[PDB]
Amino acid sequence: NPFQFYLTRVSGVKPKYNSGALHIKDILSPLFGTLVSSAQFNYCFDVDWLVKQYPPEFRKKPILLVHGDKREAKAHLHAQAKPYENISLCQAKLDIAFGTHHTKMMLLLYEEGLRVVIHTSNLIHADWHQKTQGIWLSPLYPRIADGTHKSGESPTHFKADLISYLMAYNAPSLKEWIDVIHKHDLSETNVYLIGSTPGRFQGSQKDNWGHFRLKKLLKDHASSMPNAESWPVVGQFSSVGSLGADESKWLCSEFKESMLTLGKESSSVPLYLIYPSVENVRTSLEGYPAGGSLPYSIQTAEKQNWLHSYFHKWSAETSGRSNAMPHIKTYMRPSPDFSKIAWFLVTSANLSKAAWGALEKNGTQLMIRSYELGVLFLPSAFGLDSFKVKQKFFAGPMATFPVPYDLPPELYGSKDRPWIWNIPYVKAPDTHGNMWVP
Ligand SMILES: O=C(O)c1cnc2c(S(=O)(=O)O)cccc2c1O
Repeated sequence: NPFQFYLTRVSGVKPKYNSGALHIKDILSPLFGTLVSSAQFNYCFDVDWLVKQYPPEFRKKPILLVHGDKREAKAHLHAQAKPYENISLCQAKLDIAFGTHHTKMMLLLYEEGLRVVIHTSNLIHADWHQKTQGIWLSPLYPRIADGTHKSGESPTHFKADLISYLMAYNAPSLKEWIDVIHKHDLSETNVYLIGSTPGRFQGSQKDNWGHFRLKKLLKDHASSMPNAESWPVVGQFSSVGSLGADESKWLCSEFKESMLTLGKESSSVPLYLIYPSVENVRTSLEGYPAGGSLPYSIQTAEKQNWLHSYFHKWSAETSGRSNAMPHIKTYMRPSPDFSKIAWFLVTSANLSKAAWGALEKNGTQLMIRSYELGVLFLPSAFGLDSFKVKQKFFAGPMATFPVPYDLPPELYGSKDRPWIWNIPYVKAPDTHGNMWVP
């Protein structure tokens, strides 16, 4: 494979379904590089657990934790990290209300070079235990020789785009990492960076972030095909924000319109949304506690029942993960028979205006509340017109993309309901014999 897209290891599936998978100990292993220093961007941290995932010989190397916690949450994180003298913290500024820092990324500085990891898991045991999570592993980026003047840029502009993403924090600890990235050659990168940073973007900055960034990339670097209107859009996520009183308010107006974009020319395109049903959660490896990480509240859900008619069950026979609840988020553009895809995105961004941006000020301003990060796989970046969909995720031309769940997605049945995490489920017990009583 040239794609370097991986799933996390799942405890309890047969070895065939973990052979190509990565645990965090694998990512941090000396086999990937001799660690000098690392930055861990995330949302939730268990610092004691996290340090144990580094190899013992690397556990005292400097670690920067990049988080968005404030007030007592911030105090708790500092208290977690105080026992470890090698850990520094960077509080990402969140100057827009209800914003959060969801970006999940490792910067791994080695003796031998630099690696970037963009993924979907929190740095806590349960996010790596029995969930479906996604990982993109960059190549080993070599250092540019001192005195040599080259860009180290890729055809996808990844180096400049990653620096741009880090510059938005205005953070001194991240300027140090910007200087590290400047000194490395990222030219082999074949993915496009799609980030969200908090702010209100107009004019020349509108296209930098969120769903407008996606739109711009798809306009510039994808081709429209005949009967493009028949190629569905698939969104797959683990949380849902408040999208409005009907589909025209945001989902099908600006969000779907960005995702439909192909090529530079000026809708009945089917939209499949994949989100675990109650039954998916009940019968999962974790049982009802998997719903602890699917934080769709009844208060939000009751305001937008129109949305649930778009919902499809989680199903992942292709990767043996139908019972490993998703915390990965993915978006893609399959062909009408789901045999090909025009692009694939793995990201931290859930289906929310906070994550993707919402137009304001008469359509002239894109307001984003949160930090998010993902990578976009475009066929043009691999010298292809489309990706073939890999039939078995862990099977054996290497130019077929490993989609981690089943296509076509399966609509909710009439008795199915979306997992809603703050109501009780006491009709049927889960795989551990328990009910769900919040
Ligand atoms: O991956 C993330 O960044 C993320 C963020 N938030 C979560 C919440 S909640 O803080 O929104 O209540 C509840 C359960 C899981 C969450 C999660 O996985």
